[PDB]
Amino acid sequence: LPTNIRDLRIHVDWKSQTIILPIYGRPVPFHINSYKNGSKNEEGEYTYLRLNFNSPGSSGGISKKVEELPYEESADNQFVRSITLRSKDGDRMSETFKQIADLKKEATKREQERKALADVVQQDKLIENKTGRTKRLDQIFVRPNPD
Amino acid sequence: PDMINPEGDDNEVDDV
Amino acid sequence: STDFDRIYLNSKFSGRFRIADSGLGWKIKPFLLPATELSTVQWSRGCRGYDLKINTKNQGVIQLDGFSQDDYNLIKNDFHRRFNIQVEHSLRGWNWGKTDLARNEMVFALNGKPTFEIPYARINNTNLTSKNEVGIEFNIQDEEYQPAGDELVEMRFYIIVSFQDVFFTTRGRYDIDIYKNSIRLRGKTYEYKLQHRQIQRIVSLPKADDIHHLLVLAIEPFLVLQFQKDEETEVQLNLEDEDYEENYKDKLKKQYDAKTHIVLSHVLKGLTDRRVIVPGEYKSKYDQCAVSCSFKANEGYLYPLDNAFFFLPTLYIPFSDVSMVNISRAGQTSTSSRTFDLEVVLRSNRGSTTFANISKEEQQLLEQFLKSKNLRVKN
Repeated sequence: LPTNIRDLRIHVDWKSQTIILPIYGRPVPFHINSYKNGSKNEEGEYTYLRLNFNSPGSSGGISKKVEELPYEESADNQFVRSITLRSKDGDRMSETFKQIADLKKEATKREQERKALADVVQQDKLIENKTGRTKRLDQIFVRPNPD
Repeated sequence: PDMINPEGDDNEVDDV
Repeated sequence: STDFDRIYLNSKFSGRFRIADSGLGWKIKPFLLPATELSTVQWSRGCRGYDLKINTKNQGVIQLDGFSQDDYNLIKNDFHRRFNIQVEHSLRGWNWGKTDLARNEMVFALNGKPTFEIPYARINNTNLTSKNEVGIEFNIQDEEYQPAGDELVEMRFYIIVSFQDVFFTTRGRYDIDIYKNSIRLRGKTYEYKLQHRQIQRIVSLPKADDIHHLLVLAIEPFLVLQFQKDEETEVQLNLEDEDYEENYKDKLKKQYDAKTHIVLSHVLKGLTDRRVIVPGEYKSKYDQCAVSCSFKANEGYLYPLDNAFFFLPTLYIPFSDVSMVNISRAGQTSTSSRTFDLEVVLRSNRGSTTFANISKEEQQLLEQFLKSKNLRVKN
């Protein structure tokens, strides 16, 4: 569950690397890697905060490109682009907006894990020599070891 | 630990 | 039945509910939900506001909130007698999804898991682009600072009197309209709502060359609007001939032809119902109305008035608020060309402001104005 049962104020979590947004009283979950960036604007007493998500045309400069999260999962799927809201009635939008920027480190970790999925072709299963003796040496050093 | 060369590696002395 | 005064419904405050055998009565304007109109129950603890989430066939979703965790054994106890319906969204949080246009909602189904269902009652405007980008702009009915809470403005997805061409500095070109008790600023940047009670003061000043006028509206910091001297066009109000006399307290007629900046200032004075501050009659060097000076590595115009000095960030130094003033000058051959400085210190906010680059004639005019105003000049 969330930090509180009521969600009048926007609360953001960092352990799960994800956020929950009430879309006019309806909560929906979003990922930090699914969100691109955010910005704020102030005009007089009005405050408008926009959060742009990661999608085709926003995460990538050229549309219909190759993206590991959006396009490699489904290259022809509907995606959300951005959302906008107003937090002018309360001086607590900065504390919630700091957690979205703190989630960018987890988004970069998710991107590093996605780039760690490359070179999928690996070694096959190895059967040990059970046919009697095995040939060995002593006093052997190995250079690319992590020792 | 790295062994860049078998013959010897850098002394790591500061540049005057 | 049960009665509770802490039931929250609809960007607003809480309301009241009444259970009955014939239906449900929700009072904020009483509303009746019949038992034959409910279709499904989506009450679950996976989302915030753990209460019943009922679906109705009357183009609305009963998203009632403000119920305890022990009410699920109680309210469903009222459901097994007649409805006999057991209450069982999306938790993946991935960007992948599918948009489906329902009869009155927009289903966001992320591989069989619906996430969003927005009714069309709260929708205000929709826009589309050539790249199949859909943007829905809404207007949440904010009533007070406490009861509004967080509110949404725009959602994007990928698949009386009004004015036009108005240049503002607090910077760009947009449009402004006057509502019955509010003002809406619309443009390519953003949409803003301004209250008449939030507006405090309105002033109009000229430039040094008298080619443009600056209208400063201080609302509690100050919005500055620059207008040309050739703006002489007539405006009209879309209102009744008898209702406008009561609305504006007969201050101005429905049709009037004058300067547009003067008409806007008169409309602001009529709406605010406060006295305006006219520019002073004091003349600077070469018949100027203001003095140019450097502050925060920016050139700005400082002009005195009857009770305050306005420097155009835009600052206002009151005569009563400023505790003391002082003048500093050095001895050199270049002392006659913008070398003297004037520093004013105020103990109300504990702040000192120093304006440098003042010539001999400008300092003499400032000293004459201070001697006329009998201000405390420290030496």
